[PDB]
Amino acid sequence: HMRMILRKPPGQRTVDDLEIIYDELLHIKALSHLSTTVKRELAGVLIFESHAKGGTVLFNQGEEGTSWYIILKGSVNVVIYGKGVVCTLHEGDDFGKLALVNDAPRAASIVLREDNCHFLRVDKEDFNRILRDVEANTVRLKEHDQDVLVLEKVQKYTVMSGTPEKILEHFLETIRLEPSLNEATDSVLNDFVMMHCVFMPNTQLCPALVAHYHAQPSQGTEQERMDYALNNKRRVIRLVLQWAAMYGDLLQEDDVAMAFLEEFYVSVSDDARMMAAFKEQLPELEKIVKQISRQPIRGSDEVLFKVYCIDHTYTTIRVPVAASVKEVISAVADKLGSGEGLIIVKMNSGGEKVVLKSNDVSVFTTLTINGRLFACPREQFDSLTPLPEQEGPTTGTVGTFELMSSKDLAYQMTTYDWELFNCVHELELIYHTFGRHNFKKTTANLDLFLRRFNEIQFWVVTEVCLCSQLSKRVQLLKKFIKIAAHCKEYKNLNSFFAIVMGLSNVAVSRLALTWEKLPSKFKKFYAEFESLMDPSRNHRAYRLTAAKLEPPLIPFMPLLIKDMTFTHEGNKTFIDNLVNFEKMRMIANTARTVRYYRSQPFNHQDVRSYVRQLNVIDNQRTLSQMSHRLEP
Amino acid sequence: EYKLVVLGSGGVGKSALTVQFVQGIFVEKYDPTIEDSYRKQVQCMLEILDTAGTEQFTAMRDLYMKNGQGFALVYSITAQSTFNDLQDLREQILRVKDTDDVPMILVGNKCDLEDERVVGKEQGQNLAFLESSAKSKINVNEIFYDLVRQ
Ligand SMILES: Nc1ncnc2c1nc(SCc1ccccc1)n2[C@@H]1O[C@@H]2CO[P@](=O)(S)O[C@H]2[C@H]1O
Ligand SMILES: Nc1ncnc2c1nc(SCc1ccccc1)n2[C@@H]1O[C@@H]2CO[P@](=O)(S)O[C@H]2[C@H]1O
Repeated sequence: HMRMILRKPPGQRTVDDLEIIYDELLHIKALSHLSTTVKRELAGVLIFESHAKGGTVLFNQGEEGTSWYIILKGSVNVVIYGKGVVCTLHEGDDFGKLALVNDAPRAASIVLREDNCHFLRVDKEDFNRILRDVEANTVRLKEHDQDVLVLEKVQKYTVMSGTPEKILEHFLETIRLEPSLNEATDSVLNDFVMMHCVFMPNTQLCPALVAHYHAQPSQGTEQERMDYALNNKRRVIRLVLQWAAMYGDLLQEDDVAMAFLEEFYVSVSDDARMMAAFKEQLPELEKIVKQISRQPIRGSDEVLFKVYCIDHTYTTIRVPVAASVKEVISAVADKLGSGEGLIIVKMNSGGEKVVLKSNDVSVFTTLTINGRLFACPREQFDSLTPLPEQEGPTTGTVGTFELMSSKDLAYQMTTYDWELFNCVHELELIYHTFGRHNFKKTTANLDLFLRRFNEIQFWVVTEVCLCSQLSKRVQLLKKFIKIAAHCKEYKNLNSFFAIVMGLSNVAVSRLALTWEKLPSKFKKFYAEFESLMDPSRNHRAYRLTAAKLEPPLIPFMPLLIKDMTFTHEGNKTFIDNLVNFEKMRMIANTARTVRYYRSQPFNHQDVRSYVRQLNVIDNQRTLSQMSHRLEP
Repeated sequence: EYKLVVLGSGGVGKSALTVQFVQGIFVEKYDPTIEDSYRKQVQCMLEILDTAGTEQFTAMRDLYMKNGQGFALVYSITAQSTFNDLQDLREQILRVKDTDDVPMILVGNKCDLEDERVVGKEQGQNLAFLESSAKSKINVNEIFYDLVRQ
């Protein structure tokens, strides 16, 4: 009797039909966490389904989701192409929710395990008005009695955690090839495409992509199977194009990624020939393949680097930019023909020494502005002393840049800053945060740009301290405040903050007789600049200033690096051995922020030459001593 | 309103302590880009200014020192270097502030792992002193209680 009642259409059930159904819905496990209001609505919506023979398909992978199911009697298999029965649901369990809520294809097929199975069903329009914003149940996808993908309402269900394999699988299935959804699709894939190197490197991704590209459906009529296979191949190509774009010129640093792409293009063009498909995607794939076989520094680029000995003689080694400290030692011991146990130390102009680890990569650009690289046995470590080269200039350069326009200088600084900022690849921020050695990739471009901040800062301090005439020193402080203001006008907030921080340096802020007789207009100009650095409410002053501006702008770099650091250190990469994709999205968002700042372009040869070839003292001790004899 | 500053060499555990104090690792996700990221309430409001990640930019350190009112000088008991580096930071605080004395506390982080310990316990007492651990939640809050008292 109940069967017949539950088999009647929603708008054909009596008041006494509805009343009997509700009394039975109270026994059902899947519906326990629901309100009376909801259960009463479901009473006039739940459809009774029955199938007699095991092996009967309930729905197929790739199909659009039209129903949510609850198992009353029997069991079903969750089946995925190229993996088979991936898990099995029993009486009490529910399925098919994820596709309904995310308006996405079915990630799997549901097949009756045993004979005579009974189901309760709720169709999409009925599900959405009644259940959509009440069923908050975390969607766990399982394989081999193990959580393999976890999704939540952060409205769609977003990936919180999962295995590298299932995350890729998920982001493949949800690609929309429909041409008006071009940028929406690319935006969804962007998180994975950018972050994959952390949890799923190319040595794993590339084989997994090939495996997916050739995955055939294990069910359906010939046409059904051909249509699915073709769109699967279309989705794989789409992801490959996003992956290849993200890397760009960086692919040349990875042999496995280049081998994959070169083979993948052959595999696709062959499929395109005989299936008459991929009309638009094949030229895109060919464009990217042919391009393979200040300028951005590559990790494979060659460096002539001087490595210094204790007696201040040196070897010039010829190695790749991304060479490890171990590769450096080997190159030095080659020319010095040694087996005397060399270690590599980097040293300040101040004399501060650091022993580098054997597996540290691309250390050449991680040196301080006036830092040098040394090779010695461990018993020599403490006796190392700096080179004169490291101590910087002794006479200033005011007689040159004072003759130059404040506006001209600021502009030429921002031009140089932009060339440096555009050399920095989005992935270099990822490698820098998660640790260079884990990727064995270079961050040389980022290193040189971050260095520029310290350079500009110390340039200010140098010129002031080498300026003995109090009258001209006031003209210096005035000019630096002017250059900073102009820098802030071009939206170069990096060079702006660097100059302001140069002016607030212990050695400069000391000079009361210089600050006192500085025009009162500029005194307040600087105090406003110095209050933009206020670290209060998480650098609220700067953050609001930067947010109000429009795309073509250079951000305050140390704060970006700080954000990145705390995102990594305050969040765990793995949660229960599943990739914490919530953390990956955060890191990606911070990187997309850089993408936003460079989304628009930017709008005197002797001024170009000076700005680009700065000579700076980075020895704070020396800078204090000079300051102490200008004004005791 | 209070402004405390965490100082020390890299790999000393500065960031771990700061997050462990303001919020806590794992239990909640940590967003360092919103307003209340470094601000807690204890009966008063504290903002932790940490030089973690920004060690190469010593202008950042100076700005935090200038705006600071309390100072945590964190060293790691795993590495000898990190304790020595505290001599200079101790001096540098006085230079930026232009004062005789400033409310500060010494911290010997990573005290949980003692099969790698290369630093004695009484060395810090000669130079407020605590021997904390961020990942084991030892003394994490105690550190920042000290500074508000002083
Ligand atoms: N809806 C479905 N979706 C996907 N796979 C289905 C499937 N239904 C089946 S059962 C086949 C059958 C046998 C006898 C009579 C009618 C049908 N299968 C089979 O189960 C296998 C599980 O491992 P696979 O290597 S993915 O190949 C699958 C199909 O041959
Ligand atoms: N690894 C997986 N991949 C794809 N689908 C999986 C899946 N695992 C499941 S069931 C997980 C489960 C929950 C409770 C108890 C036992 C197992 N499913 C269920 O099968 C449905 C296939 O179609 P969807 O609308 S994407 O919703 C899926 C889940 O309900």
